[PDB]
Amino acid sequence: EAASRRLRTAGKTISNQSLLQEVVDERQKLEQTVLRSAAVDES
Amino acid sequence: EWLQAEIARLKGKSIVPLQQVKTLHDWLDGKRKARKSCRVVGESRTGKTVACDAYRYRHKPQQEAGRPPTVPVVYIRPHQKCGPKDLFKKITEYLKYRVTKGTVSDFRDRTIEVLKGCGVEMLIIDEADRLKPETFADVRDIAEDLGIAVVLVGTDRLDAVIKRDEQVLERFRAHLRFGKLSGEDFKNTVEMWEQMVLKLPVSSNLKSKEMLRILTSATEGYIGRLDEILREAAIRSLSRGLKKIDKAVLQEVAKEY
Amino acid sequence: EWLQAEIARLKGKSIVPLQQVKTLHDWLDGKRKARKSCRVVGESRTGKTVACDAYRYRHKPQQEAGRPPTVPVVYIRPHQKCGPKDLFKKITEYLKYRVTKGTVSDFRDRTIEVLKGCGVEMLIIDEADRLKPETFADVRDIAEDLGIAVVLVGTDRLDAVIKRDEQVLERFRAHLRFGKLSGEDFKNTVEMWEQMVLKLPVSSNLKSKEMLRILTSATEGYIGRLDEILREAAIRSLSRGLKKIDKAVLQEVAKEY
Amino acid sequence: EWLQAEIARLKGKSIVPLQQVKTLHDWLDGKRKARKSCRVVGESRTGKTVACDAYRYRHKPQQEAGRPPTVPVVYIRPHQKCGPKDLFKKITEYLKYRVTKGTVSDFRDRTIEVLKGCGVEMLIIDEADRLKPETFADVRDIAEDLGIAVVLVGTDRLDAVIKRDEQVLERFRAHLRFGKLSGEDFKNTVEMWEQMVLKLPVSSNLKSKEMLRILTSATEGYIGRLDEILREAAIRSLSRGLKKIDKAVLQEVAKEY
Amino acid sequence: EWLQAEIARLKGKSIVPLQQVKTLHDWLDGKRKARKSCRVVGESRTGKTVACDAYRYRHKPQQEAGRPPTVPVVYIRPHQKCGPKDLFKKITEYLKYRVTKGTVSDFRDRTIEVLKGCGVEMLIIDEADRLKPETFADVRDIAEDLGIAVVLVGTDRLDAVIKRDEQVLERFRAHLRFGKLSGEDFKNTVEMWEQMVLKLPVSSNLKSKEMLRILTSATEGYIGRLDEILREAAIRSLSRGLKKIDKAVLQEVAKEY
Amino acid sequence: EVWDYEQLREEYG
Amino acid sequence: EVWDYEQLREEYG
Ligand SMILES: Nc1ncnc2c1ncn2[C@@H]1O[C@H](COP(=O)(O)OP(=O)(O)OP(=O)(O)O)[C@@H](O)[C@H]1O
Ligand SMILES: Nc1ncnc2c1ncn2[C@@H]1O[C@H](COP(=O)(O)OP(=O)(O)OP(=O)(O)O)[C@@H](O)[C@H]1O
Ligand SMILES: Nc1ncnc2c1ncn2[C@@H]1O[C@H](COP(=O)(O)OP(=O)(O)OP(=O)(O)O)[C@@H](O)[C@H]1O
Ligand SMILES: Nc1ncnc2c1ncn2[C@@H]1O[C@H](COP(=O)(O)OP(=O)(O)OP(=O)(O)O)[C@@H](O)[C@H]1O
Ligand SMILES: [Mg+2]
Ligand SMILES: [Mg+2]
Ligand SMILES: [Mg+2]
Ligand SMILES: [Mg+2]
Repeated sequence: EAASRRLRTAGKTISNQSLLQEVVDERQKLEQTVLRSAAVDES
Repeated sequence: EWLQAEIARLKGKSIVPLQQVKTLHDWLDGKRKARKSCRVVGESRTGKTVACDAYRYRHKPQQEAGRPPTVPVVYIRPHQKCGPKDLFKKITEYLKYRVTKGTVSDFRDRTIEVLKGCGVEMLIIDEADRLKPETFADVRDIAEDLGIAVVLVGTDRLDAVIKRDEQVLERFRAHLRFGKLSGEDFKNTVEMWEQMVLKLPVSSNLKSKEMLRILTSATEGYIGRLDEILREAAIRSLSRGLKKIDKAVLQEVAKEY
Repeated sequence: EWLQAEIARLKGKSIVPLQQVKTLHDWLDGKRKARKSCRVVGESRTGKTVACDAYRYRHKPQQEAGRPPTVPVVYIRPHQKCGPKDLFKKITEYLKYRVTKGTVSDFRDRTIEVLKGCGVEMLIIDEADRLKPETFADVRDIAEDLGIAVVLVGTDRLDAVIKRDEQVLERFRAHLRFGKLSGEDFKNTVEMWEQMVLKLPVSSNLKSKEMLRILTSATEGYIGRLDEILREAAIRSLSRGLKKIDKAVLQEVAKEY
Repeated sequence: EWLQAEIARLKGKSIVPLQQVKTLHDWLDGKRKARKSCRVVGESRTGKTVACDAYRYRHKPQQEAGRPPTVPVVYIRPHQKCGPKDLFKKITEYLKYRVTKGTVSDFRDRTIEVLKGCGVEMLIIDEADRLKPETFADVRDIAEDLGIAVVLVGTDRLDAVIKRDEQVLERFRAHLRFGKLSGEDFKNTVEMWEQMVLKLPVSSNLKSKEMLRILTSATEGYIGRLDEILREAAIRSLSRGLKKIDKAVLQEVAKEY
Repeated sequence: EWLQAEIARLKGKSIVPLQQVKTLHDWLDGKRKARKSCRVVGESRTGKTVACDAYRYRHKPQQEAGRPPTVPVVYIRPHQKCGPKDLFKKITEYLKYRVTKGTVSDFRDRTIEVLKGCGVEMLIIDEADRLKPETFADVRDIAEDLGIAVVLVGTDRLDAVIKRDEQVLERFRAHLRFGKLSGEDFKNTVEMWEQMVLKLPVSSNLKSKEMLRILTSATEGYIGRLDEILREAAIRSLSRGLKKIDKAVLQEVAKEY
Repeated sequence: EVWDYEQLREEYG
Repeated sequence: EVWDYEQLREEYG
C-alpha cells in the first residue's frame, strides 16, 4: 500500500512489476521488525 | 590447460539480447527515423550502456571507396566536465578524423563539416550528465541546425542536470526509462545466463526456485549485479575444482554484496 | 650501546602476518582474477593499509629487458582533495614515468597509455574518500575501459562518499570488512606481539589472562592500538633498565588514554 | 649467404596492389582527364605517398622520335617551409632541367616554360602542408594558367592550412579520403602480405584468429604499422633460424608499440 | 704524485658494461639491421647517453683506402632549438666533411649526399627534444628517402614533443624504455663501481647493508647519482689520507642530496 | 543465439 | 615471520 503512493507520484508505469520494486527500493521499521520475532520460529 | 582459457573467457564481458535491449533498439530506430532528440534514463547497471553499444554495432559504418565513411550512428561517452572542444574532439575522432590545434570555433566548424558528409543521423551521448552547462548549447545546435537525433543517456542525475536548463529540458522531454526486472523475465534471464553465458561443463540449475530466491535478494533486479555474481561464482567454483556453480559457492558470493 | 639500537627498532614499524591479512590477500587474489572492482572497509587502525601494502609488495613490479615494468598491482594513496590531475600524476609516477606539463586530457591519455603495457590489473586506492566527487568518474572509466580491478579502501567515511553517487555505489558494491579482534584471536595476536615483534630481553608472558584486561581496556581490539602500547611500554622498560614489560609499565602506558 | 639475401629483401620496400591504390589511380585518371584540381587527404601512414608514387610509375614519361619527353605526371614532395624558388627548383629538376641559378622570377618563367614544353597535365604535390602561404599563390597560378590538375596530398593538417585562404580552399574543394584498414579488408591485406611481401619458406598463417588479433591490436589498421611489424618480425624469426613468423616473435615485436 | 694522479682519474668519466647497455645495443642492432626507426626514452641520468656513445664506438667508421669511410652509425646531440641547417651541420661534421658556406638547400643536398656513400645505416639523435618542430620534417625525410634507422633519444619530454605531430609519432612508434636501477641489480652495480671504477687501495665494502642503505637513499637508483656520489666520496676520502671510502665521508656527501 | 562482445566488434569493423 | 618497511623499500622497491 505504501509503495503505491511513491509508485504513482513518480509517474511510474503502474504494474505489479514496478509496484514490487517500490516495496523494496525507521520508527515503524524498527517496530515491525521487533514484531517479526514470533513463536512460529520458536515452538 | 583447461582452466586458464575458460577463466579468461568468463573474465571478459558478453552481450545478451534481452527484451529491454530489443525494446530500446526499436525505439531508437523510431527516433533516428524521425530525427527526434530524446533521453534514455535509468538506474545504474540496468544495462543502458550495453544496449546503446549494441545499437551502434548493429548500425555499423558503411564504407565506400575514396569517401569518408557513412556513419549513421555516432556513440560517445564524454570525459568528466566535458567542454565544447572536448565534445567536438570526441565526435571528429569517432568519425576517423584527426583534430588540428585551433580555436573552439575551428573545432566546431570542423565537427559540423564532418557530421555532414559522414551522413550522421543519430548521436548517442552516454552519461551526458558529464557535459558542462555551456557545452549543452553546442549539443542543442547540433540537434537543431543538422538533422540529427541526439540521444542523452544517464541516470536520474542527468534529469537533475537538464532540469536546471529550461531549453535543454524541453528539447529532451521524450524519454525511455530502463527498468529493473523481477519474476518471470528475471527467471528467464537467470536461465539465459546459465545457458548462454556461464557455459560451465555441468549444469548449475540456477533455474531452481531456491537459487532464484538468493539471486533475487542479491541482484535486486539489476542485470549488472546478476552478471557479476554468476561470473565471480564461476571463477571461484572452477578454481576450487568444481564442475558446477552451487549454493555453497553462490551464497558465499551473494553474501559479499 | 645496546639500548639505543633497541629504541631505534622499537620506534619503527613492522609487518606481522595476521590471519586478517591472509584473508584479504586471498580475497584480492580473487578480485584480481575476475577484474572485480570492490572495496575494503573497516574502522581506523584496523590494519587495512598495512594489509594493502603487504599485498603490493608480494606482487611487486617484474622487470623485462628494455620494456616498461610489468606492475600487476598499483597502490596509491591520494592526497587530500585529489582531483583528476592529481590522480593521474600519482598513477604515472608510481609506474616510474615522469608527468610533463599538460592538460587533464594529456594526463588522462598518458595514464591510460601506461596503465596499458605496464599490464596493470589491480588498482588499490587507499583513503579512497580523499578523491574529489568529480574524479570518481575517471576512476570508474579506468575500471570499465580497462580490465582493471579497482579496490577502494577507506573507513565507513568512504561509504558515505560512495552512497552519494549511485554509479560509484553500484560499481564497488562488493566489499570486505576488517573488524576488531577479540578473544582467542586477540590472545594469539597478543602472544604474537610478545614473541615475534618485541623479542624483548625477558618475557612478560602476555598470555596472562588478567593483564589481558589492561590491554583490552586500552586496546578495544584495535591492532593499531595494540602495536602502539607494547612499543611504548618496551621503550620505557628498556629506558628504565627493566628487562621486561612490568605491570607497572603496561598500566602506566595504558593509562594515557 | 641466403640469410643475408633474405634480410636484404625484407629490409626494403615493395608496392602491393591494395584496393585503395586502385581507387586513387582511377580517381586520379578522372581528375587528370578532366584536368581538375583536387586534394587527397588521409591520416598518417595510411599509404597516400606509396599510392601517388605508384601513379607516376604507371604514367612514366613517353617519347617521340627527335622530341623532348612528354611527362604527363609530375610528382614532387616539397621540403619543409617551401618557398616559391624551392617549388620551382623541385618541378624543373623533376623534368630533368638543371636551371641555372637566378631570380625567383627567372625560376618561375623557366618552370612555366618546361611545364608547357613537357606536356605536363597533372602535378601531385605531396605534403602540400609544407608549402609556405605565399607559395600557394604560385601553385594556384600553375593550376589556372596552364591546363594542369594540381593534387595536394596531406593529412588533416593540410585541410586546416587550406581553410586559411579562401582562394585555395575554393580551388581545391574536391577531395578523396584515404582511409585506414579494418574488418575483412584488413584480413585480406594480412594474407596478401604473407603471400606477397614476406614470402617466407613456411606459411605463418597470420590470418588465423590469434595472429590476426595480435596484428589488429598492434597495427590498429595502419598499413605503415602492418608493413613495419611483419618485416621486422620476419627478420627476427629468420635471424633465430626459424622458417616462419612464430607467435612469440610476433608478440615480442608487437609489444614494442 | 699518487694523490693527484688518483684524483685526476676519479675526476673523469668511464664506461661500465651494465646490462642495460647491452640490452640497448642488441635492440639497436635489430633496429639497424631492419633499418627501422624508433625511440629511446628514460628518466634523466639513467645512462641513455653513455649507452648510445658506447654503441657508436663499437660501430666506428671503417676506412677503405681513399674511399670515404663507411660509417654505419652516426651519433649527434643537437644544440638547443636545433634548426634544419644546424642539424645538417651536425651530421656533415660527424662524417668528417667540412660545411661550406651556403643555403639550407645546399646543406640538405650535401648532407643527403654524404649519408649515402658513407653508407650510414643508423642515425641516433640524442636530446631529440631540442629539435625545432620544423626540423622533424627533415629527420623524417632522411628516414623515408634513405634507408636509415633514425633513433630519437630523450626523456619523457620527448614523448610529449613527439605526440604533438602525428607524422612523427606514427614513424617513431616503436620504443625502448631505459629504467632506473633497483634491487639486486643495484647491489651488483655498486659492487662493480667499487671494483671497476673507484679502484681504491682498500675495499670500501659498499655491498654492506649499512652502505647500501646510505647509497639507496641518496642514489634513488640513478646511475648518475651513484657515479657522482662515489667519485666525490672517494676524492674526499683520499684527500683526507684515507685509503678507502668510509661511512662518515659517504654520509657527509650523501647529506647534500 | 550467442552474441559475443568481440564478435560484435568483428562484425562492426 | 615479520618484515621492516625499510627492507621492503629496498627488497621490493
Ligand atoms: N544486455 C546485456 N547483456 C549482457 N550483459 C549485460 C547486459 N546489460 C548489462 N550487462 C552487464 O551488466 C553490466 C552493466 O551494464 P551497463 O554497462 O550497460 O550499465 P549502465 O546502465 O550503462 O550503467 P551506468 O548507468 O552505471 O553507467 C555490463 O557491463 C555487463 O556486465
Ligand atoms: N598487520 C600488522 N602488522 C604490524 N603492525 C600493524 C599491522 N596492522 C596494523 N599495524 C600497526 O597499526 C597501525 C594501523 O594499521 P593501518 O595503518 O594499516 O590501519 P588502517 O585501518 O589502514 O588505518 P586508517 O583507516 O586509520 O588509515 C599501523 O600504522 C601499525 O603501526
Ligand atoms: N601500397 C603499399 N604497398 C606496400 N607497402 C605499403 C603500401 N602503402 C603503404 N605501405 C607501407 O606503409 C608505409 C607508409 O606509407 P606511406 O609512406 O604511403 O604513408 P603516408 O600516408 O604518405 O604517410 P604520411 O602522411 O605520414 O607521410 C610505407 O613506407 C610502406 O612500408
Ligand atoms: N654505463 C655507464 N658507465 C659508467 N657511468 C655511467 C654509465 N651510464 C651513466 N653513467 C654515469 O651517469 C651519468 C649520467 O648518464 P648519462 O649522461 O648517460 O645520462 P642520460 O640518461 O643521457 O641523461 P639526461 O637525459 O639527463 O641527459 C654519466 O655522466 C656517468 O657519470
Ligand atoms: Mg552505463
Ligand atoms: Mg589507512
Ligand atoms: Mg607522405
Ligand atoms: Mg643526454
